[PDB]
Amino acid sequence: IVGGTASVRGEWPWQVTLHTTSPTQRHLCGGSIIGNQWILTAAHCFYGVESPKILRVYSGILNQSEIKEDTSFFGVQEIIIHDQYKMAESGYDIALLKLETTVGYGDSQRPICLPSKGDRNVIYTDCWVTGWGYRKLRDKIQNTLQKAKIPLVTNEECQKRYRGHKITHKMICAGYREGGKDACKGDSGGPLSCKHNEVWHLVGITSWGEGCAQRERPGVYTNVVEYVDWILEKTQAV
Ligand SMILES: NC[C@H]1CC[C@H](C(=O)N[C@@H](Cc2ccccc2)c2cc(-c3ccc4c(N)[nH]nc4c3)ccn2)CC1
Repeated sequence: IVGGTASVRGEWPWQVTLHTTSPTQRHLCGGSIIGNQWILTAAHCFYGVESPKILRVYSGILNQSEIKEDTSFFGVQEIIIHDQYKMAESGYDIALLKLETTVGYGDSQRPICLPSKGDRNVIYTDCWVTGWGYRKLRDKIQNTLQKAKIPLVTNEECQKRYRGHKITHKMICAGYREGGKDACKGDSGGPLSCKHNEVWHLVGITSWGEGCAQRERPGVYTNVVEYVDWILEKTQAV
């Protein structure tokens, strides 16, 4: 996160750190708990990934330093990538991780609500992008979970900022015209959370952008509302 502040423990209980084991253990991506055996993340996160055996999901973490060899985690049973996915810039940048065990809900880990069909028309005024990603173009993964309040941008406005790209209604953008506050390297897969009528909704998944926090280059996110049916198709299969 560029231009953010340390989060308080338990502020974003849906937020997870998705670690890889190959070649060495390190944070790979963010993700959001959406069900007791489900993590919603970005599909691009799995570019390297040949098997889910190398993944580890950590829930209820504020600081990366809390993760050691004895720290409990959730294994990944299955990686479900949207079948129309080619690349982050083209869309369909959505993936589900089916966990090997059930997440026990508590004050340190619980699910975030998906947006509603009727809520495609609602105006979100209180949106936050969270993660352990970089604070500048070239740094390292942060220890403490960072947060930043970002305004949502229209598709027409986002499309003007991304000449040569096609910004679909399946993407949502967030950013300040002047920049200064944005998601950065290591924040992808994580949530774009918006509070509406005292309840938090998963509005977007951190996907791509031209650099970090640059003037007139908003962060591009998977528009979760456009994928509710696909999430239910995958999570509610008979
Ligand atoms: N302003 C908009 C914003 C949107 C989000 C975007 C983003 O986060 N993209 C991801 C895409 C990706 C590529 C490969 C695997 C997963 C995700 C990314 C992550 C990292 C990365 C990850 C872990 C690291 C580690 N452990 N040390 N260094 C690490 C660096 C480097 C480069 N790109 C940046 C721009």
